[PDB]
Amino acid sequence: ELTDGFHLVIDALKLNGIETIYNVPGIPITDLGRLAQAEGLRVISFRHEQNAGNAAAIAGFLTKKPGICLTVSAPGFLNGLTALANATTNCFPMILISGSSEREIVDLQQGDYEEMDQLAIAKPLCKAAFRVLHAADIGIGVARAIRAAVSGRPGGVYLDLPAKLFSQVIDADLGARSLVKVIDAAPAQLPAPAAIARALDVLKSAERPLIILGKGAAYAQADEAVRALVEESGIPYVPMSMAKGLLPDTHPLSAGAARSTALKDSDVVLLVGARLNWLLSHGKGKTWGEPGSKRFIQIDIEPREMDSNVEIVAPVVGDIGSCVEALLDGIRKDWKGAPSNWLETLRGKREANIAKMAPKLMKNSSPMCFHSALGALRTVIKERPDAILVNEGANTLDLARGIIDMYQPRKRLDVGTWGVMGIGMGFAVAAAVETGKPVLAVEGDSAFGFSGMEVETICRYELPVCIVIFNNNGIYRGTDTDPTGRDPGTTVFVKNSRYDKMMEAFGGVGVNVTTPDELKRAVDEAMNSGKPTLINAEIDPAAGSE
Amino acid sequence: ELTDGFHLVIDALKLNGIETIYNVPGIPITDLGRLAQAEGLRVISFRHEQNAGNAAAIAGFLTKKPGICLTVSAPGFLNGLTALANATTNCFPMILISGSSEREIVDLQQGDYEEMDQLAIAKPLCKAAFRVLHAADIGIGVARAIRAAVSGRPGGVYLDLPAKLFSQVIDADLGARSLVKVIDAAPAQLPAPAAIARALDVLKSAERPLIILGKGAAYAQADEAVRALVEESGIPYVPMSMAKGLLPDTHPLSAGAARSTALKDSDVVLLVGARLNWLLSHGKGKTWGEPGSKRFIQIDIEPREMDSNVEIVAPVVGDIGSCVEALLDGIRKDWKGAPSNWLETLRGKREANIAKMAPKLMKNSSPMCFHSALGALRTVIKERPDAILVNEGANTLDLARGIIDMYQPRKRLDVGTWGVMGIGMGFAVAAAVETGKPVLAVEGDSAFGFSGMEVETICRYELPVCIVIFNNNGIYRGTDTDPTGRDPGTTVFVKNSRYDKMMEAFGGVGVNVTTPDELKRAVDEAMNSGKPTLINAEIDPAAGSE
Amino acid sequence: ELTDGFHLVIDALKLNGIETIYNVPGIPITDLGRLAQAEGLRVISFRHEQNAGNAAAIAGFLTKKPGICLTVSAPGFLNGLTALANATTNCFPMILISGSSEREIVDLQQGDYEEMDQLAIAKPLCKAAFRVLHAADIGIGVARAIRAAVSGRPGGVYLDLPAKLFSQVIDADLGARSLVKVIDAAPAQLPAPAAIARALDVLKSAERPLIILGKGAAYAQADEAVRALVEESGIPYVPMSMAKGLLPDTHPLSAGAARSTALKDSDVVLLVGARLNWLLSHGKGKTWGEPGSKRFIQIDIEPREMDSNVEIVAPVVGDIGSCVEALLDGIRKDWKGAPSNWLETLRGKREANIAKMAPKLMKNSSPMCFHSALGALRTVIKERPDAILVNEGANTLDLARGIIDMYQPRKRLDVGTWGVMGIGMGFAVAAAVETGKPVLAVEGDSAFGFSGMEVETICRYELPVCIVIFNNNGIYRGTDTDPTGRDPGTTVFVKNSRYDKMMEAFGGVGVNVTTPDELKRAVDEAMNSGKPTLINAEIDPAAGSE
Ligand SMILES: Nc1ncnc2c1ncn2[C@@H]1O[C@H](COP(=O)(O)OP(=O)(O)O)[C@@H](O)[C@H]1O
Ligand SMILES: Nc1ncnc2c1ncn2[C@@H]1O[C@H](COP(=O)(O)OP(=O)(O)O)[C@@H](O)[C@H]1O
Ligand SMILES: Nc1ncnc2c1ncn2[C@@H]1O[C@H](COP(=O)(O)OP(=O)(O)O)[C@@H](O)[C@H]1O
Ligand SMILES: Cc1ncc(C[n+]2csc(CCOP(=O)(O)OP(=O)(O)O)c2C)c(N)n1
Ligand SMILES: Cc1ncc(C[n+]2csc(CCOP(=O)(O)OP(=O)(O)O)c2C)c(N)n1
Ligand SMILES: Cc1ncc(C[n+]2csc(CCOP(=O)(O)OP(=O)(O)O)c2C)c(N)n1
Ligand SMILES: [Mg+2]
Ligand SMILES: [Mg+2]
Ligand SMILES: [Mg+2]
Repeated sequence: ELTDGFHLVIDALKLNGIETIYNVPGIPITDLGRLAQAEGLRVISFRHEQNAGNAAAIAGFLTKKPGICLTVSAPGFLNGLTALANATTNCFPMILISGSSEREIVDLQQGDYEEMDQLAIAKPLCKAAFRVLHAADIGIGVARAIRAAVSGRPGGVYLDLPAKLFSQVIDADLGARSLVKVIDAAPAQLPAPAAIARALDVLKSAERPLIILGKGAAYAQADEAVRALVEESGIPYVPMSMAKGLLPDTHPLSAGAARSTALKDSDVVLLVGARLNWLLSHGKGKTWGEPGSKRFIQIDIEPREMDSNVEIVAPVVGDIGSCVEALLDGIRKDWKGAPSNWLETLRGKREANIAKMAPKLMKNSSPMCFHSALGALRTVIKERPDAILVNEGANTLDLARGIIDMYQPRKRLDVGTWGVMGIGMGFAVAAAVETGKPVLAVEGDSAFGFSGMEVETICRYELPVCIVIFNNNGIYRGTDTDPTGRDPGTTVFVKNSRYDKMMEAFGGVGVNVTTPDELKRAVDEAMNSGKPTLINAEIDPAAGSE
Repeated sequence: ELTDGFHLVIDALKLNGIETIYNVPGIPITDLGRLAQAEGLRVISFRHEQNAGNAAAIAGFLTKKPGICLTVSAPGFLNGLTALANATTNCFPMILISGSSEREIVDLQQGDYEEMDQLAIAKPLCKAAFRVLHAADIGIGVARAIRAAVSGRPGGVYLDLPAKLFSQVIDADLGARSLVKVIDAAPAQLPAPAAIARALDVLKSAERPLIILGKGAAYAQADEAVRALVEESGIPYVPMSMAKGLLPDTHPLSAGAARSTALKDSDVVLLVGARLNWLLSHGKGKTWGEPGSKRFIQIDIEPREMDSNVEIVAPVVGDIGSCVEALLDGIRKDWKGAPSNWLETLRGKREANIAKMAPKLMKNSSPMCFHSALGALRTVIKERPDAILVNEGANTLDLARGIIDMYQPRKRLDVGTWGVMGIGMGFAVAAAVETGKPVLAVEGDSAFGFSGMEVETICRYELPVCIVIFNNNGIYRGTDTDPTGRDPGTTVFVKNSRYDKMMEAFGGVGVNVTTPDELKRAVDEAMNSGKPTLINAEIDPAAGSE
Repeated sequence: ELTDGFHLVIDALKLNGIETIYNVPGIPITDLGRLAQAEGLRVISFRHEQNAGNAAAIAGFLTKKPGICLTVSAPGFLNGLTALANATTNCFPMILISGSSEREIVDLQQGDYEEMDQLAIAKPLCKAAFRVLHAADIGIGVARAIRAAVSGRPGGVYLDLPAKLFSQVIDADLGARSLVKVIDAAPAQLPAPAAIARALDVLKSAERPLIILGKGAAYAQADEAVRALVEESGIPYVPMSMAKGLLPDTHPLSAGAARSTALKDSDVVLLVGARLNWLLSHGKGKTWGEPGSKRFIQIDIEPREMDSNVEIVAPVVGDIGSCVEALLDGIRKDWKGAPSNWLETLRGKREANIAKMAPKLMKNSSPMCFHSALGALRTVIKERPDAILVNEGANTLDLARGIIDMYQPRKRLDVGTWGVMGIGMGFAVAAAVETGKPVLAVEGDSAFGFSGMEVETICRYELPVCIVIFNNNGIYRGTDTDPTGRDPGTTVFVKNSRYDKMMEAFGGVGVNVTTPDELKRAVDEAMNSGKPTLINAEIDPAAGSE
């Protein structure tokens, strides 16, 4: 009996638990995707590889298994590579699998069809990259790519399959023996007791301790241990954007609504899978109070992240589950409690800030402003705490992050570390496919334009996605003009563009709403029915910042 | 009070325990090296940066602290980068620090003095690379370089210091607060009990178990735990080249002299800091018996090393110290012992091969052969078990590895994973500088030519190095000729070259020997006196392999 | 009849005029070098690939045909790559040919012998790179490499030959038809008449015109046209270092001895194969007088060199031969003459500077200084105007460049654009091999250490090289000390090292000299006899600058 490279690739993926392939067909991988579908894998075909890649990336975040993006050679590979780079930047496990052309023609730069040394091009832009020349090495190649994607700091891996590989024929028994079911692809890594003891001694010296939960903490799926660490220590916490919901955002220990005071006045800060990068002002400047006022404890699987920005006095290296559980054990044995004055200081700021926002969510101005629209969507998420929220834009992003409380972990998927516009539709597809939950995508109209053709994809697979476009006719605002009076302003779109009518062009439901009540009712009907829906919400073009 | 970039660099290195800088002076780092020496660091200046880089590399292997190599820009940086890449390949911790030119001129490719984007050029060839533009970030830049060099799988890191950096002046108190004394640069990483349990179950099922000790196990400096694992399990072991001496090479559990049988007939193999790369035939082929006859347990800090070549049924990820002690604990609690007939099989094969070799060591040919010369040096090392052996060549390498038993760990420094000719004199310098031990460098005459100029360096610092050149007039052999009769053959050197005269050029002792007894007496005199010595040993040009 | 990869490689090289291979043997190219020698090519084997690479680089400068450097994989390839990058920086045609390992193992990063994707690693560091997978494409691969090396701006090209290539067998007639004898490898490129007209108009407007001859003009081998352009226009000229001797350095139109005045006070400058890089202060600052005082005409084959640093009002793009001849034809038809007052100004400045230098050449100090030693060697070169001068160091370089007049083109080979220490012995080998001329290598003692082992290569091939080491015991000077009193100073060597004894080690002539008369006598004897000779010249350790 004989097998070929086509079947070995699919067999290796199936053996290792891959159930979905995100892709765009074409030479030389169309028949690979057809075979994947015939062998029971779900194959999702997109309108652009970048969106297939974004889907695979967030599938990795949601599941701790590498999402698979399959593309053609050079131009399609480059489209996927952009998403793979973003996956690496965000620590999402993902494998970009791409066909490539004739090795000897490419090696001589003779102008092959879609010629590119895709292995060499990918390496500066992703965590690891491999190329498989022989059918008998497909099993090990897939194993190397899975291990690179999910171990250590997870990230994007490139796997290059030359067209010639797929049609190679080898003995079927030799083939099956060549496959590898990876054992312990993402091993636990436990910290040394001395590192835990040092972290505990710093934490116990704190007068104003603070926990910061990053999306690495959400990714780790150690929800019970993270919640117990916060609740049994009594230490207030601030969630980063995609750690919202790991503990309910309304939790009594959250200082999220008092973030400025917590960051400025704390003295010991425990970072749980959160980098001191631009989102935390690099641990420097007035955001963190006076220089010398902060000691940092940091839990991270990547030892090289310690001392990346400022001195880390108590580095704790290992997987978050192991590290949090070791810390929690120590707190259970010896911990005085968190200082009461500090908690009361933060509770007062939290209540004052919430009270200041509260009237803004109720103001019923016409045109609808960002606050009143998002006040309605806040209620949707409270009523549907298992729904997934996709969110991108500028005002649409920053205001939604502050106003919409999340209640369950890994339900908020947004622009991430690189602040990428364009993840929305790819993320919505993967969220619906991987979780089976309803998806609410809250999109700026500029952000939506980077991936908006994928609404046809959403319709084609009848995915339960409700898209809300905050249509303010522009980037940030819709009011800029050309001072020469000849063209539109550089930051505007066609006024009152009807994105809902675009959705209807592919058979989805389109709604045009102009009030918070209309928005609420339309979202409710979409999420109750599961029908692909796009709601075009008129937002005041002068509202928001900038 | 004010400080400057010059002083901040030296302060940051001193703060983190750097005591030695290997370098070659020149613009823009001559004054940096002078200040290091003025501030009490030992500064070793070489004749070529590649040798200064090799010294730093093996200094990292010997100490588990990054060896520091300091170079000028573009051409000197490239010389050091070749050694940094070799350090990375061998998992040796090392920091290449280079000056670079004017950022704005290099960025526009205008033809600066020694113009090169050294940061961009280094990244494909080493583990990590950083460039420091502002004096206040020197402390963090040094901290990042240190952590990347020694954590995880150790390797070579590039630290780029533009010439303008050194002259920047900042407040001395701000300068001091910006320095970082790295906490736990190389953290312990402990494996999960489930992974150890899996490995123990495989090991207990073995009828013919084998331990392979790689140079990762030697580097880890967990000597007592590694020896206890071998001795208390009773499992025979094979040491890779630079793991020789971790346990005495004459240890009764060593199957090193029955290596071929041990690899072929074992059923369970425990790899301890050793890769299934070309040195172990990729775990494939006749070296390892019949396909499917082997189950591998592998201990390694790098999770991505698992399944690199063949399926690893029991991966154990962590630092070697933590993992071998966890295994040892499990063996102590439940171990039936290694099967006796397996040890008997290997012991018989070991004694038979040692006997086959014994007559070759005493046969006193004329001219001297490799075996009889190396028989004298075997005795030297047996009599001086704390001396360091540097070794490179072809016959001179492979025959010395088999004939010269090592008795203490980390005393054998050789060509390593890339089989590099050229590490000899650099390794000898760092060995002598770092340890204070006598050094015996056993060098092929071709191998020696790659770094031979550094005998002046050895003389200049009065280092206790005894160099033995196995002078067979060529690469592998001295007999090849030009079939056209016009030139020397491509693989020979000047016949009867007297490298001892080259040593005397720099005030060292130079000796010419023709017999094993003359060799033994000359080596004894050199190593007793500690004077820099080069012994030119006349070896039969027709002796050896090839 | 059948042929193989080994033979096709040698056949392709022979077909295109390759007569010499510089190399270091080893797997997988030892048998390739043997076959080359058996088929009549001269094969020069070095002690380190970087020196073989330097030889190939200057062979390209000397001959306008790519020098061939042949190396093993990863570590030897990296050594050669450093010289290939330097060739690219200096615009020297060169091909680095390296063996590489098993493509499928390297592509999976499984740890092949000397594993490296050398194609991908080479590309950021040279002009072009190709890899040849199939024997039938060897002919085209060699054609591609030759064309890339010598066309456009010449430079270094990497040609990768996997080990499996050499033993492929194909039909001998197919093999013969697959070979390519390159037609017009370095085509002439003629400038548009309108660019020449523009340049002539600027030149005719000049009150103080100046020609600058760079080593591109020397490389071009348009000697008669360049000399005619200078002599028939009557415009004074300044030669860059390796354009010295294109016209005799004593030529009445040379302003080389009045360089500062020529650059500062000229108004129109004609660059002929010379970049406004660091060697010409980027066309900025006080070197060039007041801002706005200069108009540049530039002749270069590389259109992208125009406006690299400052605005070029008359760019002329093409090969120097064609462009100089087109300028010359314009001058012959209509030219008023260079203003004779400007020539008078430069003549007076030249005569004053030479008179200020004359006493220092005759000052018979003890110990010998740089000036009195170089005064002797100035006379040597005057008496031997066909000899080749290799020169490197700091004081030994800068003072020799000023003091030693060259009389014939392409006789001065030095550190070049990157200021590399280490080109000396490789350049000397290639000069002697390619030209058959006597070679005088004037070497700093620090500079010599970077390639000094190759004196054995010089002896092995009995090359007419006379090496003079300016032994001042250190870098720039020999007087620096360790302020802690523990070690030698960072910039010194063993005091009164006898490098001449190192030459005796390999059967060459060693001489120690202390006065200019002893030096002159020793050089005369060495260059008269053609015997490989190294003269150790004692230089005052406090003389010179820096
Ligand atoms: N399973 C894990 N265990 C430990 N650390 C992890 C794990 N997964 C990701 N990380 C770390 O979590 C961090 C996430 O940082 P960031 O992406 O900056 O989160 P946010 O943007 O929420 O701050 C990264 O440093 C990554 O190494
Ligand atoms: N402290 C350590 N703990 C665990 N593994 C280590 C440690 N230091 C190095 N290693 C691993 O040891 C291995 C060395 O393998 P190799 O260099 O191939 O040794 P040899 O050449 O002797 O087989 C590498 O896989 C490296 O990741
Ligand atoms: N045959 C040629 N015809 C025209 N320009 C050439 C030719 N060969 C080299 N060049 C140019 O000559 C210049 C040499 O510049 P440089 O190397 O800076 O010379 P120097 O260092 O003497 O100034 C380069 O710009 C290169 O493109
Ligand atoms: C790929 C990419 N391109 C451009 C940007 C810059 N950018 C930041 S926010 C934004 C759009 C903001 O407008 P919108 O989504 O309509 O949100 P609004 O503020 O109007 O609610 C853009 C284009 C980006 N982050 N990513
Ligand atoms: C940098 C580098 N260049 C070339 C080689 C190829 N090579 C392998 S062994 C060797 C020298 C073997 O000759 P020698 O050192 O004299 O040992 P012998 O067998 O003669 O005792 C060389 C050049 C290499 N491994 N590394
Ligand atoms: C590869 C490389 N490394 C380092 C340097 C820095 N450098 C510039 S000149 C010089 C040596 C100067 O000393 P020497 O050759 O003895 O000449 P001297 O002034 O003493 O005559 C060095 C090492 C360089 N140019 N290239
Ligand atoms: Mg908008
Ligand atoms: Mg030899
Ligand atoms: Mg000197």
